Amino acid sequence: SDVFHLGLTKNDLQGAQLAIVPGDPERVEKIAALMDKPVKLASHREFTSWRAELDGKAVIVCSTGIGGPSTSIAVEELAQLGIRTFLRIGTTGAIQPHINVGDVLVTTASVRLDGASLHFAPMEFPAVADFACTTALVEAAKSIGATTHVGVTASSDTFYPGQERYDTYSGRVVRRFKGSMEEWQAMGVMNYEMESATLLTMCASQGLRAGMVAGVIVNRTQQSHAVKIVVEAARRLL
Amino acid sequence: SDVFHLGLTKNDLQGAQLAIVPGDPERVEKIAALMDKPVKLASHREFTSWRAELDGKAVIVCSTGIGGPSTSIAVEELAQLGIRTFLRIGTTGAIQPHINVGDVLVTTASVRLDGASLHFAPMEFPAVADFACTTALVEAAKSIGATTHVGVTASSDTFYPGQERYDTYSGRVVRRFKGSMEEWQAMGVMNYEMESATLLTMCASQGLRAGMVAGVIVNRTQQTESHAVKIVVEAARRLL
Amino acid sequence: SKSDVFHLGLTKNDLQGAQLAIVPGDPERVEKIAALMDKPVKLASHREFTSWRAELDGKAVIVCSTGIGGPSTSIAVEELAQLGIRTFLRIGTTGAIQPHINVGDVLVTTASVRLDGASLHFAPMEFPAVADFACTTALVEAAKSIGATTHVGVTASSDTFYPGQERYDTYSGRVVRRFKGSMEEWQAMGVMNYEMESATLLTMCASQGLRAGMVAGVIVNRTQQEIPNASHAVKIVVEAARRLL
Amino acid sequence: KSDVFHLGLTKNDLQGAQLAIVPGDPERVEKIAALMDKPVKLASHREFTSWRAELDGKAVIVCSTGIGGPSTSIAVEELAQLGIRTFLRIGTTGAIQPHINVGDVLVTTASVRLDGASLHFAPMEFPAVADFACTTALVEAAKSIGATTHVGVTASSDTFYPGQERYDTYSGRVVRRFKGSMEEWQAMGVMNYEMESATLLTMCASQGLRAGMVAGVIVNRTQQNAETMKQTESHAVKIVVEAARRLL
Amino acid sequence: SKSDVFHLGLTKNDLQGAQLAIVPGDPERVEKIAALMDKPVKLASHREFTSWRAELDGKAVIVCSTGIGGPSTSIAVEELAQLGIRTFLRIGTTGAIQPHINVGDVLVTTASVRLDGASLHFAPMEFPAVADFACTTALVEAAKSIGATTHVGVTASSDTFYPGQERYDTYSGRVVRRFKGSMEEWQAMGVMNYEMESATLLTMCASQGLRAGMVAGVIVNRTQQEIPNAETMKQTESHAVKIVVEAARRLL
Amino acid sequence: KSDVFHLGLTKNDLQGAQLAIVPGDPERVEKIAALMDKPVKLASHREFTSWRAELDGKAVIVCSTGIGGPSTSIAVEELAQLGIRTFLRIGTTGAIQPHINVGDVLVTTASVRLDGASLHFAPMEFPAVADFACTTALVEAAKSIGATTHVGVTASSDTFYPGQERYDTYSGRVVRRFKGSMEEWQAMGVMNYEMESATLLTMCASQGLRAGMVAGVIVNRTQQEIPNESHAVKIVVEAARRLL
Repeated sequence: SDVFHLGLTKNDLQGAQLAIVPGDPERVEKIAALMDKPVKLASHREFTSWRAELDGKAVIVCSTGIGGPSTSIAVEELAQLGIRTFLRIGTTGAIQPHINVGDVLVTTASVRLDGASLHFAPMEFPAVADFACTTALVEAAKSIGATTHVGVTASSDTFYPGQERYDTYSGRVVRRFKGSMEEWQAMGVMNYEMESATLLTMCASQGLRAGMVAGVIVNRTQQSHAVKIVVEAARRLL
Repeated sequence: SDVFHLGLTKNDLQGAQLAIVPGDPERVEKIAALMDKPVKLASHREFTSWRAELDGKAVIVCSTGIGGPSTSIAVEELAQLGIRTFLRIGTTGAIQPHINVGDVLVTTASVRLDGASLHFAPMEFPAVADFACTTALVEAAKSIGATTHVGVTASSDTFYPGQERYDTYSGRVVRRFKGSMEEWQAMGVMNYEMESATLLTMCASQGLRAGMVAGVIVNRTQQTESHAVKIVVEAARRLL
Repeated sequence: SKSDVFHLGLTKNDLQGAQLAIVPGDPERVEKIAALMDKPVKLASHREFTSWRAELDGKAVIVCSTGIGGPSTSIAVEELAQLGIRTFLRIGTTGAIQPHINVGDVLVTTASVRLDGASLHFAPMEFPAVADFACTTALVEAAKSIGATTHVGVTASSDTFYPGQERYDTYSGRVVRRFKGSMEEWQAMGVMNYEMESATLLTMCASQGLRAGMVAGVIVNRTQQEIPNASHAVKIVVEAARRLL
Repeated sequence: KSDVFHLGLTKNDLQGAQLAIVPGDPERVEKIAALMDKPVKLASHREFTSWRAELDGKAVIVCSTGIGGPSTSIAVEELAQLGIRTFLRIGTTGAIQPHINVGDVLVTTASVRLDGASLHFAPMEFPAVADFACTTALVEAAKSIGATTHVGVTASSDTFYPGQERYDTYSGRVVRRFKGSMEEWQAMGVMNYEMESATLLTMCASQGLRAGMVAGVIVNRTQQNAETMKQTESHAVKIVVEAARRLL
Repeated sequence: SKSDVFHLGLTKNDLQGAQLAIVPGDPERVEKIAALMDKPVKLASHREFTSWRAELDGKAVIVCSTGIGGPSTSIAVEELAQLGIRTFLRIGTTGAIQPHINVGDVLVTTASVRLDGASLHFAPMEFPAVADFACTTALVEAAKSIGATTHVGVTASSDTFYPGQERYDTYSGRVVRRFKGSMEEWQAMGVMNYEMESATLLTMCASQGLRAGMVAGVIVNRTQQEIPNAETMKQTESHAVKIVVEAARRLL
Repeated sequence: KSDVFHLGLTKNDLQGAQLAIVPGDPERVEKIAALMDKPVKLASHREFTSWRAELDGKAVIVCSTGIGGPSTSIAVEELAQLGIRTFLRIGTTGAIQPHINVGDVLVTTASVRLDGASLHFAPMEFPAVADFACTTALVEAAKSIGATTHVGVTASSDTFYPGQERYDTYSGRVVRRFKGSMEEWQAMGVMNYEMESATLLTMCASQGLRAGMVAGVIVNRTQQEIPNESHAVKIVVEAARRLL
C-alpha cells in the first residue's frame, strides 16, 4: 500500500485521475456498476474502493464514511495516489419548503459548520466547488430532465445539535446553534449535510477540483437519479 | 428622490432588474455608452448612475466606490429600487505567476478579508457567486476568445497591508497579514481586489444574484479593460 | 507631473509643505470646506478622492475626501501620509443614538467601537481606536470658542449603513445575529452615534505615529427614525486645524 | 427495527445496559466483547458495530464510533437515548513526548479541542474533561496489571494530517494555525494526538454523561508495529474491561 | 529584604525544601490554614501576597495567598515555581449554581470553564483548564477522611464577581450580551459553581509541568432563597480548609 | 456593617465622596491619603484598603484595587454602588519605548485590551478609552507639578510575565499569541505595560463612570526586564483637585 488507510497503490488506480466519493461503502459497487469493467480494489474501515472505466478512462469510486475527518483522510490519500477531481454523491433532506423529495441539489459552496475545513484554510476562505465540476453536474441534471436546485449547503460536524435538532437526550442546543436553522433558511441555504465543507475547502485550497450533487429524500419543513447524474457528470470531466 | 444615497427613484429605472457595477464613477458613462439609449440618472458622492437598454430591456450602470462599505450601500439601495442581478466589473492585478496582463478573471467565490460581509452573514458563510451569473460571464469570455481564469479571489478591506504591501509610510504589516500573500498563492487564489466579498455575501444571503469579472492590468509577481467590459455587457444580455 | 501615489494623483510639490489634512467623506464637500480658508486651490479629482489646498495663518493645509468606509479612507490616509501629512482631522455626518442629542449638534469622538474590517489590517481588535489627545483637545476647545452644542465621547464605527447600524427599513428587513439588538447595547454603554470611517482612521493613525481627530454633525436621531426627512462642525474643524498648525 | 436513527438498536437490545465501551474500529468490537461473559452480536450499520456482553451479572455494550467527532457524536447521542450513561473510549495511539514509549498506556484527563464537533455542544471555554470516576477506574485498572501508565492531556484533532502537523502529504503544506503546533503542544506536556476524544469528552461532560479514555501506545514519532501493536492492543483492552467492571 | 523573586519577598532558603504550596485567595486566611499544621511561621506579606511556612508530617509546606483573580494568581504561582514549588492546592469559597448543592458542601474541581483572560497567556482557548489527577485524587480521598458531602465536577472560572457570574444587583444593572442568560446555560451543562482563580491556576500549571488541584466550600447557593449568616459560613470554610491540609499530606 | 460585599464600607463612610483615587498596592493608600486633609482609615479587607480624605473641602476616597482586572472590577463596582462616579488610577509601569525614562510620568488615553475582565463589560470592539475630562485633568496637573510626561496608549495585560513577554521565568517561554508581541506594540507606539487599565477604562467608559489613568515609569523594558514615584502621585492628587 502506498497510503496509510486506503490500502491502495498508484498501480491499482490504473491511471485514474477522477474519483466519485459517496459516504456509504455499500453504495460503492452500485455506482461502479454503471460503468464498464467494475472491479473491487480494497476495503478498510469505512473506505471501500472500486475501479471502473468510463469511455476508456479508468475511474475510482471510494467511500468517505461519515463526517469531515474521515473524508479528509480519503481525499488526502486519493490525491497522493493521483486523483485530481472528486465528485461527491449523496442523499439529503432539505430546509426550504419549495424543495421537494425527488429534486436534485447541486452545491456551489458550503457554510462551514465543521472543524476539519479549518485544518486546510482559515474561515475567511470559501468552501467553494470547482466551476467545471458544478457545470458538469448541472448540465448532466438537465439532460435527464431532473428538477434541480443550485446553491448553498450547510455542512455540519453533527447530525443533531448543529442541524438544530431538539429531539435528543438532553433536548438542548448550544447558544451558537439556537435559532440557526431559521437563519440559514432566510439566507437561502438549501439543506444540511456533513462532509461538503471539508471536501470543498481542502480541494479548493490544494488545487484539486471538487463538486457535489445530492438527491432529496426528506424535508423536515414538510408533512438512482442522483447517481446517474454524477456518473454522467464524470464523463464530461475525464 | 427615494433612496438616501443614490438619489434615484423607482421610475428612474424604468423596470430595470439588472445592474452593472464598476468601482470608478468615471467608468460608468463609458460602460453605458456601449449600450442603447444611455442616459445619466444621478451623481452623488461616489455613486454615479446611468440607465441604458440592452435588447429592448432597461439596465442600470452604477458605481460602487472602493470597498465593501460603499458597495453595500449601492447594492442595498438598488435592490430597494428593484434590481435583482448585479454584475461587478473591475480592473485587477494578480498573484499567480502565470496570470498575464490582458487576462480576464471570473470569480467563483472570495476570501473574506473584509468587514462588511460580516454584517450580512457570519464568516462560515461562503462569499459565493451566483451560478447563472458566473456561467454567463464565462460563456461571454469564450465568445470573444479572451484568456480566462475562473476561481477564488481574495477580497481585502485595504489596498496596502491587507494585500501585504510593504512599500508604505510605516513599512509595517500587522501579524495577521505578514506572509499572507504567499499563503493565498499556495491556496490557488488568483488575485486581490476590494469589493467582491461584500458584494457576493450580501447577495448570496438575500436572494440576489451576483457575479464578478475583472481584467488584469498588472501582476504582483513581475511587478483589455475594454475586453472585460465587453464580457460584462455580453453576459448581461444573457441574464436579462 | 507623474503622481507620487497610486490613487490620489498628487505630488509632494502639490502639498506645498502641508502637514495637516482635513478629511470629509463626501468629495462634493471638499471645495466648500477649503473655501472657508485662504488661497483655496483645486489639486485633483480621482475616484472618490477630491483634493484641495488652502492656507491657514500662512500655513498650507490639505482638504481631501475619503469616500464612505474604512477601505477608501485607508487609501487616502496612507497616500496623504506618504506625501507628508502627519495630522488628520475627519469632519463627517452622523446618526445619533442618544435621545437628547439634537440634529445639528456637534459630536467629538474620543475613541470608536470597531465595527469595521479595515482597522484590523493595522492593529488587532484589542488595540483601541483612540483619537490623538492634541487633536481632540483642539476640537473641544474650538467648539467651546464658538459656543456650539457639543458632546464628547465614544462613537460606533460601522462597515455598513444598514444592518451594522441596525436599520430594518431595507430590502430584506433582516439584521444578522451579531447586530440584532446591537443599537440598544451601544446606547446603554453610552455610545453617542454611528458613522462609517472613524474606527479605521483612528486605528491606522494611532498605530502608525500619526495624529487624528474626529468630529461630526448630527443629521438624524436614531431613537426617532432610521432616515432623515431631509456647518457648525465645519467651522469647528477649521478652527481646530488652526490650533494644530 | 430500531429506536434510533443510525445504530439499528432498541432499548430491549441493551437489556438494561448503562455502560458502553467505545472503540473507533468496528473490527475491535467483537474482540473486546469476547473478554466478557455471554457476548453476542447486536447490529452493524455504517461504522457502528455493536455487541452486548455481561460483567458481574450486568449488561454492557461495546459499540464502534468510526473515525472522528462527527460519527462519534451520532453514536454517543443514540447510545444515550437507549440508556447509556457511561462511555469508555479505548484506542491505540502514537505519542508526542520523547519519554512515552511504545507499549505504554495513556489515560486522558482532558483534551485540547482541535475538532469542530465539540463546539456543537459547548463553547470553546468549556473543558473537554473526563469524568473523575472513569479516569480513576482506568488508572486503577492499569495499575492492577502493571502497565507503564501516563495520565494527562491529549490533543484531539479533526484531521490525521495537517492537524497533527504532518508534512508528508500531497500538498506538503500545513495551514498557519497548525504550523509549529506540535512543538507547542509538546512543550505544554500534551501526551498524544487522536481524533475522537474532544467530541466525546465535551458532549458527555456537558450533558451529564460520564466519559473516560484509555489508549495503548503503538508508535512514537519523536522516537523513530506488527506483533507489538497486537500485544499493546490486548493490554489496553484488558484495562478498559477491568475499568468497566469498577464502573457498573 | 533579600528576595529571589519580584513580588513575594521570598528566598529559596525560606522554603526549607518545600515543594507544595496551599494557595487561598484571601491573605487573612493564610495564618488560619497554617495553624492546622506544625510549627507555622510567617515569612512575608507584600501587596495581596501573605506567605507562611509550616510542617506537615515532617516536611515543609508553604501557604501563600493569591489575591482575587487570575492576574495576581499568575504572579504567585510563577514566583513560587521559581522558588521550587511544584504542587499547588487552591482552597476557596464559592457560590453554587446547582439546586442540589447545599451550603456546607465541598466541591472538588476536575476542570474549569475559562471565563478569564490570564489563562490565555499560557495556552490557547482549546487547551483544557484541567486539574492534576494526583491532586484531585488526594482531595477526593481527603474529603472521605474528613467526612463531607462532596461533589466533583466542572467549575466556571470568571474574571468578574458581578457580570461574569450574571449578577444584576449592580450599579448599572446590566450584563453584556456574552453573559446574558449564561448562568442557566452553565447550569444545564452541569457546572457546579463559580469562582475566580481556577481557570488561570489550572491552565498555567497543566501547561507547564506543575501539579494543581482545587477544593472549595459552598457559602451560598444562587438558586436558594435563604442566605446563610457570615457565622455559619465560617464553619464551611474551616471544613474545606481541613480537607486541603489532609490532601496535602498525600502529595508530599 | 457594610453596604457592599468586599470593601467593608457603608455609604455613610464616604461622607458624600464622588471621586476615588485607586492605586494597586494597599500599602500605598495611606501614603496618598496623607497628601490630603483630614485623612482617616476606613477599612481593610483582602487587597482592598480604603481611606477617606478631604480636598478643598470635599470628601475623597483612596482605595486599593489589588493587582489585575478582576480585583479592580470588584473595587470599582462596589465604590460605584456607594456613590463614586470618578476614578483616577495611579500605578507603576514598565516603559517599552526607548525614549521614555525611568521616573517619567505616563498618562493613558486608552489601552490595548490584553485582559479578560474588560470583556465582561463590553465586547472587544469597544475601546478601553479614558474620560476626556479626567485625561485633561491629569495632563494639566503634570504641568503644574513639573514632570517629564508622555500621553498615549498603554498595553494592559492580565499577566506580569508572559503577557508582557518576560522571559526571566520558570518556563522561559511565551505562548504563540505573545511571542514577539512587545516589539509589535513598540512599533505601534504603545508607551508601556501595566495590568489594571483595560478593565478600569472599559468598565467605566461603558457604564457612565469617569476614569483616568496615570503611572510612574519604574523600568524601561528596552534595557531591562526586572526593575529597577512621587511626581506621579502628586499629579493624581492635583488632578483630583480639578475634578471635584
